[PDB]
Amino acid sequence: ESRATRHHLRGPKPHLLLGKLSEYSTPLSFQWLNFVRPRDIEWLDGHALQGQTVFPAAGYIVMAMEAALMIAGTHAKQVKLLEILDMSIDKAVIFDDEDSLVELNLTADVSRNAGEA
Amino acid sequence: AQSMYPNEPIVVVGSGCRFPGDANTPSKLWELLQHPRDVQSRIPKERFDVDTFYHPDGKHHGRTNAPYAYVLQDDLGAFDAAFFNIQAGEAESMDPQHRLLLETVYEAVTNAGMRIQDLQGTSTAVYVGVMTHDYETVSTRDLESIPTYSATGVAVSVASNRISYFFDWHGPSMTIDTACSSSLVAVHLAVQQLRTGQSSMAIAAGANLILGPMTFVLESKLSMLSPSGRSRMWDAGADGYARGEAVCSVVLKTLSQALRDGDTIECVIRETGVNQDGRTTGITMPNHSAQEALIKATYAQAGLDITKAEDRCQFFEAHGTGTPAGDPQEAEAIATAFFGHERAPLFVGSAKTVVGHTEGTAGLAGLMKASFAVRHGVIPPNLLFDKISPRVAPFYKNLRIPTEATQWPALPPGQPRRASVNSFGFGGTNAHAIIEEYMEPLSLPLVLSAKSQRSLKIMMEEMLQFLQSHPEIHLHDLTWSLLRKRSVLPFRRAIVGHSHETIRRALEDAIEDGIVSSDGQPSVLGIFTGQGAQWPGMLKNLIEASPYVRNIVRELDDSLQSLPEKYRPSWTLLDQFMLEGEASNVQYATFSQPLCCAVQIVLVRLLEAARIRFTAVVGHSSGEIACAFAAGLISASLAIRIAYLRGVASNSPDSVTFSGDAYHSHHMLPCADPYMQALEECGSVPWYSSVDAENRQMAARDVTAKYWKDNLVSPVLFSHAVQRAVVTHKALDIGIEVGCHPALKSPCVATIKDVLSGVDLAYTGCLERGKNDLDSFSRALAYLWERFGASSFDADEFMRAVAPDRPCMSVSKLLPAYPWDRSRRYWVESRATRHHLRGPKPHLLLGKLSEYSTPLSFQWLNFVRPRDIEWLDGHALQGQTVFPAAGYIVMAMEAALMIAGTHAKQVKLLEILDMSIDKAVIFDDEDSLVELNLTADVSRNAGEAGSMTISFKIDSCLSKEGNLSLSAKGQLALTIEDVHHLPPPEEEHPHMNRVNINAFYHELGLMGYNYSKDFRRLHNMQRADLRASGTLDFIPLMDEGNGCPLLLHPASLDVAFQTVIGAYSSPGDRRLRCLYVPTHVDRITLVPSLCLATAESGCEKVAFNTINTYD
Amino acid sequence: DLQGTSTAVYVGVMTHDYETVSTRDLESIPTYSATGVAVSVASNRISYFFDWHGPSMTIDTACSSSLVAVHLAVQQLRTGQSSMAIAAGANLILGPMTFVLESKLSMLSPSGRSRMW
Repeated sequence: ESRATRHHLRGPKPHLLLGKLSEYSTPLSFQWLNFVRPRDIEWLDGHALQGQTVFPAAGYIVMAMEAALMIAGTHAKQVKLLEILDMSIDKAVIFDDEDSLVELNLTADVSRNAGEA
Repeated sequence: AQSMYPNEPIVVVGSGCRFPGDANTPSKLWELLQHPRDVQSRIPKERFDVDTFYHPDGKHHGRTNAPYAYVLQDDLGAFDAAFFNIQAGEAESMDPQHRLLLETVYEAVTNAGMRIQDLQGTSTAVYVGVMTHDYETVSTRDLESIPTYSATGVAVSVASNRISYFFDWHGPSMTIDTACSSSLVAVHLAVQQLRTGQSSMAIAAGANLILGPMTFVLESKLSMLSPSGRSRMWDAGADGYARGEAVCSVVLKTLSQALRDGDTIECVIRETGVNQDGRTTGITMPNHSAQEALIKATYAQAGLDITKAEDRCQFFEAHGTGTPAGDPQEAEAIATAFFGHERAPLFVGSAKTVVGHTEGTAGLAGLMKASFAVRHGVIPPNLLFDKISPRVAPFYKNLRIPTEATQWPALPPGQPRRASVNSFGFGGTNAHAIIEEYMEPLSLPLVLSAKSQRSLKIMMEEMLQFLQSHPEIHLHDLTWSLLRKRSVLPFRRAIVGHSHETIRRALEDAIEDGIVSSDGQPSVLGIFTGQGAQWPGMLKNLIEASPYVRNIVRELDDSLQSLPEKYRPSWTLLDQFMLEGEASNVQYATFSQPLCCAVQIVLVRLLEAARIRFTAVVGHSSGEIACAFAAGLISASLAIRIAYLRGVASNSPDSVTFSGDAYHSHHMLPCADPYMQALEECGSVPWYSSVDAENRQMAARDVTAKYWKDNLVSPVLFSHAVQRAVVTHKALDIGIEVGCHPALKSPCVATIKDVLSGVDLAYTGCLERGKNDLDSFSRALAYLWERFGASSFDADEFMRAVAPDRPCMSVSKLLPAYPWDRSRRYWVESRATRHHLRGPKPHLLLGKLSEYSTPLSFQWLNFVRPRDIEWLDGHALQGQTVFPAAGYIVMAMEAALMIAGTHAKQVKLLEILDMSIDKAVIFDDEDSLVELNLTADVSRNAGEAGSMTISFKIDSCLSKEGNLSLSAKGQLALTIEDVHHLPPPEEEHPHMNRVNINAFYHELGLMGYNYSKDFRRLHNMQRADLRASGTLDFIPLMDEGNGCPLLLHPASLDVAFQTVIGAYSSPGDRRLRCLYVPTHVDRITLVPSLCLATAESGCEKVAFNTINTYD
Repeated sequence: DLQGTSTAVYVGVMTHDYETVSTRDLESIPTYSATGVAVSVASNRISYFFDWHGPSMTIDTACSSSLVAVHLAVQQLRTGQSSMAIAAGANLILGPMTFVLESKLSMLSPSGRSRMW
């Protein structure tokens, strides 16, 4: 069992909006891998732009906040507050059809872990 | 005889091959084998970039030392899913092994001369040997993106089952896996399945494909593969086996079963034994004794004495994988089986030298080499054999590896050429097969069919090219093979032509037109043409081109001479008017009536020779007389005789053609009286009269002379007879205007449609107006075939009647293979999987970039062990080998380089800010793997501002038992461009006691810094005033897998760090009372251009200054 | 007694989670992974340990594999070439590969039990 393989067979639940944490993740660096298709996310059909189903920017924000929750849990921390700073939505995810799979990889790297602070 | 062997000799009747070197058919495979070429090539990036996995050391973690393989030159994703009734999603889900197995099995069935309909629903068995199922890993490495039909598409078993699923076979469908022997083992099982009699036919198939690095890495871990990339059988260069992509299918039958079915034979598998290696010196190690016992037992089962040369095999397709440990065992086994029990040698040659070691199908591959050879009497050579291996030399006394296409050794008369095939799978499952040569003790329409009209057009093009290439091939045999020995498919076309030129031009016309027909119906209605429709020179070509028609004409002449002397003979039109070149007009009753009668008699006899089941409706005048014969109650002789004697109508509800000032009128009424008076002394099929409206549609009432008189006297209700025939037999399928088309076409078809409301039953003419007789009849048969497949008529019986001499041969072997659509590439690749198979080189110190990386986020994954990094052994702390902090820094800088390259940026400057080494990577042993994952995320990409900020983290995991931890972290600030940057060094600090480098490193080791080799590269140093300077070797480091230098050899940077300690401590002072390791670097800053320039300059020795700022 | 005899082996294996779990991460793959996880070896190794020389097929006909092996073994026993024949079968749950693949076709029972008929 490569420790990546162990983290693959084992590991956290496939968190919604995030999928499974990458096998090569760390307490300091994480990469949740998912393949979102609208039919697998019942509510995602509601966000349509120009007819096409588009992953909401609020979706990216919720993904980031859930990643923050999972990171804090990894450090056994409870987040009293959760800011998202200088966030930018570069490319809207357009879903061709409700069964189309769009890969979302949320890579979150704790540049500062100052739980002492 | 060859069928008298103890166990019934199975027979290879056909084969389908997808072998490397463009060998997409057995003929091409044989040409390659007897004329080998350097087929092997670098693993195409279309399959997987092996350079992303290549490493000279085979045992290197996650690498393969064999970057070559005998790969197929075809797009394996290009598959005719529509042909096999497989949907796009399922076809993509399918293993390319399964798809190519389907294609090759269909090719083998075609070559054997079998229609899929004939085998459809039979008890045919399938035994597929597959070992290297890269699919079910490539398509499933990322569980996400796995298609719905992945389970069955990639399941190893389905490889066989799906075949039988498509062909509607009910025999056993094993998918065997005995490693390299798998396919051959399958043959054995197939052979057994054929010797039980439960399966009249058995596909023995094999499939090995190169779709992922899994197999390469696994085999190279054991050094099984050949780093040179070629399976040098029994050669001194033996260093493993080169993987090869091959999909083979072989149709096997019992010799008696094949002969009774009239299938052309490729070879005779006399016996196929399977044995296993005992507890050899290792699971992978083959056993010479086991293989010798296998050969001896197989020959004994075949009834062959191994000691006798007559019972011996002159050729031996050896396993011949090029393994230094396995090849000697095989040579010893061969020598001790065929010799060592006491003068041409016993030729030994492995196909894997030419097409590579194709693992699962390897056995079958060898079988093919043994098959074609034994069939062609040529011992194919071995491409890679330059010097006999010293280990194989002792057993090479009685053996000779052919380096040239050698003619078969002389044999005793009556003894078939005999070859042997050996395939040993790692684990030791050895399969041995004994093969032999089979001792072998007017034309039909050229029919083509495909599952798509595009495929049918490509078939027409390929057949035209084949005819141009092979004008020598008999047209009769070609058409008979295309009809009886080739599968019928939804989209159909038929080509009409008497000779090669005619058929080629008709094929050209069909190709230009593009008109084809789409989608047990031999029911035809015989509509018989009458006087007034006869064309000049009818049957002239048929009579002068078909001896069967000539014999029929002789019978007609005999009937003519049987007339009463008053009317004996009505001058023979068969030899006066049915003449080529003359084409004299025939309107005279004395000739026109018997001429049409003979035309229709000959045509109906030909149709019955094709076993066409008839319903009969009479026409007028001759159309009646001939129809009387078609009823199965009146002899043809009587019909033609009555027509000659007579020599001397309501066609449809909308058509009436009563004629006068002539027949059906008083003009011929008087002559009918004496004629009938002569007919009184002169003479099974549903048959309906029309001359007599209703009463004489019965068997017994149609023989009266008054009916033959009414033939010309009474009015003809042809429409009523057609109505009766088509309403009493609503199941009727087609109608044929026997004789002079198109006289009765329009009214007859209109009557059929009217009686059967809206039922536009097919209509066909067989002798057109002024057209070639052979072409006319062949076009009639072509229409019949295009309408009702092979069930329309039987070509075998037709050629049994027509041209009994030279029975048609199943030339399906030489016919072009089916032109698989290949338009759409059905493949599965998660973009992570694509980045895995593909992607950048495995950068040293970094490994492979993570599959889920981005231009903005990257994660290089590696498993560093000191022996795989030769220099890494030099950095030892407290004896343990420890990954240098300089190692982490160089990893970060190389990651910065790769990131800049990803953005097409050249780094003018590369700072590392606030770097921290959190956990030193301790290597327990030089072979211990420590996982290093460098995750670098460009928090700022301001190439517009010329900057790039990248937070980087080298996470480390010492052992797979533990979790992934942080080894180092920091930031990278890259000053970049779309393609003196640092302060000049201080003034070479003036006075510095010359630090004895040997003493310096001795003290460092005393304090736990056991630096060695590359990390003792500090050429000279001198320290004073809390400072040090000197010169350290800027030793270059380059990635052999990439062929380019790195920014820094971590040894040089670690020596630079040691300079800080030197400034802090002199040799022999012991100011370094504890082992300090770099924990937090405030700012490194490297000029990559200058570092690379120094590395490539060759000086590799650079000066340095250093301040021990805090001490 | 069986050591060195012509005993055959016919193993039915369909669900080789190993060769995927142990090879999902090509790094950390052990040296003997090739033969250790190769489907064929499943049979061969048996005969290798017991020093058997009979056929050592590793069959895969999906759920029928092992029974098919029996048939082959039966045939191998009716030829007289093997005084004995192991008919074996092996299905193990070591990775999610098989579960995900089968559930993609809904082959598996969500209730978790094969409710026959």
